[PDB]
Amino acid sequence: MGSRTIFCTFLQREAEGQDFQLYPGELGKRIYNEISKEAWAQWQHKQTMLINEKKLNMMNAEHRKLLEQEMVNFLFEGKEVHIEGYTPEDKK
Repeated sequence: MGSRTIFCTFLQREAEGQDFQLYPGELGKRIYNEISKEAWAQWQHKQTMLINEKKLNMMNAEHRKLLEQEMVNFLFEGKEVHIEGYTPEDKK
C-alpha cells in the first residue's frame, strides 16, 4: 500500500517511521518499529555525546551494549525489553 505511518513510542504520536533497520538484533527492530526517524534523531544526538562523555567505544562489546542501555531510558523508557539469543526452531 501507499500508507506508512507508524506510532512512535518516544513521541507517543503517529509518524512515518523508518524504512530500514539501523540497530542490530531485536533492539534495532523496536527502534526501527516504535522509534520513528524523528525520535531517533533525538537519541543519535545524545548518543554521540554520551559516547564522548561517558568514554564509550562502539568497537568494544562492553560499551556497545552500554549505549543500547542508555537509549532505552531515553526512547524505550517503558518497555526495557532486552533479548539476546533468538533462534527459531521451526515455528513462532
